Amino acid sequence: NPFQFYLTRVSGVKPKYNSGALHIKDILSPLFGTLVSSAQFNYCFDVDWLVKQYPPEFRKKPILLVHGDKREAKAHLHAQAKPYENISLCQAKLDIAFGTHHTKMMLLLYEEGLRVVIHTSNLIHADWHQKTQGIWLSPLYPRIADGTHKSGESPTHFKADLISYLMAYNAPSLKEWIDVIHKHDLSETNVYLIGSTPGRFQGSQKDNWGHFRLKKLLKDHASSMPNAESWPVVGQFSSVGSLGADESKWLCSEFKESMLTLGKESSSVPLYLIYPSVENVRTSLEGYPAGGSLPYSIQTAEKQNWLHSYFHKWSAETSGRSNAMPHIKTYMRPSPDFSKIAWFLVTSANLSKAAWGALEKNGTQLMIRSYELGVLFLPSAFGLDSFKVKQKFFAPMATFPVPYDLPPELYGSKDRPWIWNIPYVKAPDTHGNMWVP
Ligand SMILES: O=C(O)c1ccc(C(=O)O)c(C(=O)O)c1
Repeated sequence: NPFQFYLTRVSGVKPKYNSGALHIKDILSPLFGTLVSSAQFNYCFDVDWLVKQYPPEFRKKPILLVHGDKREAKAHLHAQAKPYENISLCQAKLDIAFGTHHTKMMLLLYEEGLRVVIHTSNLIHADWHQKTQGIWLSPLYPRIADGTHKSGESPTHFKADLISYLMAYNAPSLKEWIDVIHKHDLSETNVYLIGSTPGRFQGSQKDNWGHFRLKKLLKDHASSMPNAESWPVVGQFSSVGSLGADESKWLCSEFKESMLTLGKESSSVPLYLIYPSVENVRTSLEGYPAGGSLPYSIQTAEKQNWLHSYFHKWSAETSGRSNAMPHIKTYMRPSPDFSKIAWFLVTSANLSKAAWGALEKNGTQLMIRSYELGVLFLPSAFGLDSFKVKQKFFAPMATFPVPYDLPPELYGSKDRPWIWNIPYVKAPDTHGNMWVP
């Protein structure tokens, strides 16, 4: 696994499909480092559960929970953490309406160094039980000797970019973690950071975040190939926001335009969107309750039925996870026969303007509502022109482990996208139940 891209363990699949997977207890194990302190960035927390995932000998080390909760939600989280004297909270500012703190990241400070984990799972039991989730594990970063002056920077600029992401919170508890990062050597990092932070960005700052950040990296660090117009774009997500009355409002005009960038010079590129059908959810390991974590509302969906003609079923025989509903989000650029990919992104970002940004003020300002974070795998960062797609996820080794099946399979005429707040009472799920919200 030279890309250090992992799936979470899934209860109920055969051992061959969990052999190279990671549970949260594995990540926090003493085998990964001797914990001194940690920060848990996330959206939803079960604090009693979370502390039990740390090894007993590490359960009293300081923990910082970075969240976006307000009002009664914030009070509930404080009450959850109150019994644990070692747990501090950091409330991420959300000064733009309808924004969220979605970023999922662990900062793990050890006696031996520092590790960064960027992943897709909430800190609750159900997100690690029977879902398809993604994890990127950084190398163990050694500390820079006191008195030594070196950058500790990687060719992908990951150290400066992670510090920049953290500086946008303007938070004292995160300045402490910025100072920790400054003291470590991150030069071995071979991924690019793609973050979103709330704000309105113009000028140079426009390229710092969201889909303009992706565009800039693809312009600077990928190459266009002949017949590039035939290389599809694939997006794969667990929720969809309001994208507008037709595809030209945002999806195909600025989102797809950023995703199809390759190289510096200057559309019929196919766009495949992967999102679970009702049948995918009904026959899943969890049954209909998996749809609680696929929060596409009827109010949103009924305004954009044009979108569903882009939708393809969830299928993941390659990793034994066709019945483990996706909470991972991924985006990638495969070749016309899906045998190679020009790049791969794993991220918290769903298919929404809130997460990726939407242009404002006559195309001069990028407005983002939410916090998001992911990592981009580019062939150039590995001395390659493209990645070969791995045929079996858990089976050279410059081959990238794409976790679901290619080519994606279009919905059938009877399929419908999972919509969480309407009832399904025609056919029961794998546990014998209907869905009545
Ligand atoms: O659309 C929503 O309301 C929503 C809220 C929270 C999350 C999350 O897990 O952090 C997600 C998701 O990632 O699917 C979606």
